[PDB]
Amino acid sequence: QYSTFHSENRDWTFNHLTVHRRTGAVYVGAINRVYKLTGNLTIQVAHKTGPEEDNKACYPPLIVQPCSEVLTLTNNVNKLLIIDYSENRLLACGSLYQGVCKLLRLDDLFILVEPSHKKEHYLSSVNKTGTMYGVIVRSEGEDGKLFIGTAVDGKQDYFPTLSSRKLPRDPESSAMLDYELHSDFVSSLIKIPSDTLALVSHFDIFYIYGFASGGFVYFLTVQPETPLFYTSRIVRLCKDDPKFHSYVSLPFGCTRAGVEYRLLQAAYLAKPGEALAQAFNISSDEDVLFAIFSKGQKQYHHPPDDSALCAFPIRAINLQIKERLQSCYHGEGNLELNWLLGKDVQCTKAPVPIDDNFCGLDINQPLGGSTPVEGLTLYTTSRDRLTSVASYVYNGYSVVFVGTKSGKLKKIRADGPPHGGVQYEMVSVFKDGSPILRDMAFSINQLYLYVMSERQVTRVPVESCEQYTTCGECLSSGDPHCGWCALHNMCSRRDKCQRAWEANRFAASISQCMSLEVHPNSISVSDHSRLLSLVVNDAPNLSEGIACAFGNLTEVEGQVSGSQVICISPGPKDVPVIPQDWFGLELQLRSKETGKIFVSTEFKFYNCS
Ligand SMILES: *[C@@H]1O[C@H](CO)[C@@H](O)[C@H](O)[C@H]1NC(C)=O
Ligand SMILES: *[C@@H]1O[C@H](CO)[C@@H](O)[C@H](O)[C@H]1NC(C)=O
Ligand SMILES: *[C@@H]1O[C@H](CO)[C@@H](O)[C@H](O)[C@H]1NC(C)=O
Ligand SMILES: *[C@@H]1O[C@H](CO)[C@@H](O)[C@H](O)[C@H]1NC(C)=O
Repeated sequence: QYSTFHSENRDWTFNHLTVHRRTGAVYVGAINRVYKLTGNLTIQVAHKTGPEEDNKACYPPLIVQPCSEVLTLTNNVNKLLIIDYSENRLLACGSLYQGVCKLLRLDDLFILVEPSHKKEHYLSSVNKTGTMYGVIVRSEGEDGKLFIGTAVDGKQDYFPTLSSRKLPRDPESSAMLDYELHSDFVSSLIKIPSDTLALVSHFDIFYIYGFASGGFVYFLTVQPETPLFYTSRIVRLCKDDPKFHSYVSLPFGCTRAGVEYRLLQAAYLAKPGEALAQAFNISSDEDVLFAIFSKGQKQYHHPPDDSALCAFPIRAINLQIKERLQSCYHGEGNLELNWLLGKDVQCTKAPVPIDDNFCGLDINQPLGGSTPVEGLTLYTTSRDRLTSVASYVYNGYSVVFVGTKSGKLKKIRADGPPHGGVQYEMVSVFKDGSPILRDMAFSINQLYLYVMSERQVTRVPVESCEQYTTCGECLSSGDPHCGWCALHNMCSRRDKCQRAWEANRFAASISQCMSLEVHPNSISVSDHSRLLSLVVNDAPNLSEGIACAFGNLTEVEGQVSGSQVICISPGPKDVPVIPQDWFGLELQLRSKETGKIFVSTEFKFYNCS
């Protein structure tokens, strides 16, 4: 019974989702709509973005200059949704009018500005989802910039495939969304060459994901392989490089057991957790890129189910790039980036020191490479295709959530070789079997993960430990969230277990589970009302009081001293009725501190007659 929000319309489908880290406001980008919802997915405001009359042939767009073309009522696909944290704004870009963007207030989604007066304010007319990504970069003191990667719809001269645009703090800035750098010969953008479009029909580059880490930004792309096959790549730029000389692009993927997964589907940047940090030999607070790959390099449009979850430490990505740079600056081989260069170009040997933070020169760039960056494969399936990924760290454990094509959400505990991570739970989110989309986001305290299909957004609890009804089940579940709350007789998070910090109140390994011993273990029916001496192993304080329940029969107050409890057998009018020569029962202790029955052990009655 998860909180959920449905699309208002079978055709106004959901595209993107983001959650404000501080307010917990949920923003959903959808066709013709941007929604602001509460934590439990109740609408507080909905901004309408379409439909509107339009035509892709109107360039510049209708909103800028008159157009003679026949117009058609057109749906506005949300292509970009990013929170501009320092400025309390939401960036929302659609497919209408050659892809202008809006800046919206976070509180009421009211429009701040909609840049439309320059040609670079038109991001792209592509109206398919999952082909564009952006990353905002702004340090304290800096005005701000926005890196955008996008498919260009074969309009290579209208729209850069990747570029940097100004994103000033002042919404009214006369420079809003201009190119960071524009010169006759040098600008802060990459254009797809006509040559490449000529070589490959409907060639385009799809931007699956993007993130900032350290001094760089990273974009993850899929595109047709220039002489079908696709290549998934990591693209890196220095954060401060208006000339784009730092451009480096390397293929990536992963393998396991003769199977190659080289077709990128989804990705998410997070911390490693202790196991992965060890495996990668990095520090706990260093970044790791988690990714979903489909089998092979073919069939981009119709992937098989065979897919994998893979992890790439940012450190290894940077290292392999630095070494590529050093090899190239030593004069070895060529730049190897045919799609962008249009020919083989030799690496230039030059007396230039390359450090971790090398930001390029006008030689040896843009830089490519044929050797893939290999990730650590964590999990594979051949059954239900993996479609999404999010991850965080709980108590030093990496918990990776992976959505599927049939609306399942897998919960995977990560560790390195041998053969980790491990799926400890799978949950059905969408009963109609709809694919889970790429965008997932956590609530403010990582209590929930918000997950979306085309027609639904659902708030999914990160854990449901209480589904485990014994200490044994609880602590053998594999779920890093779950421990056994001793006195409340329940499986929960440490933080959900009152006085968990007190001795033996919270069990974190199957070993700490309480056991009960009775002395003696059995009595004769003719021996009613006898004093039994009980011992509770691994007990917390019981001095608050203990009652003794002999099954459904009686319940008496017990005598407490440390972890020992004295209780009196039931009287003659309560001694059970033997079938057999013996009648079994369950002697249970009740905590007066909590009111809950929390342990029991078998107790026997007999009749030697
Ligand atoms: C969700 O939040 C709203 C606040 O507007 C509240 O009225 C509603 O009861 C909540 N829904 C739940 C948790 O059932
Ligand atoms: C999206 O744009 C394409 C242009 O190639 C068009 O053919 C298609 O009908 C559009 N789909 C909509 C209206 O969402
Ligand atoms: C792991 O890192 C440490 C320093 O951080 C280094 O000494 C060691 O060589 C590395 N482990 C390997 C590669 O065996
Ligand atoms: C014991 O009592 C329980 C409910 O307290 C009842 O369901 C059960 O039938 C009883 N067992 C007997 C009478 O043996």
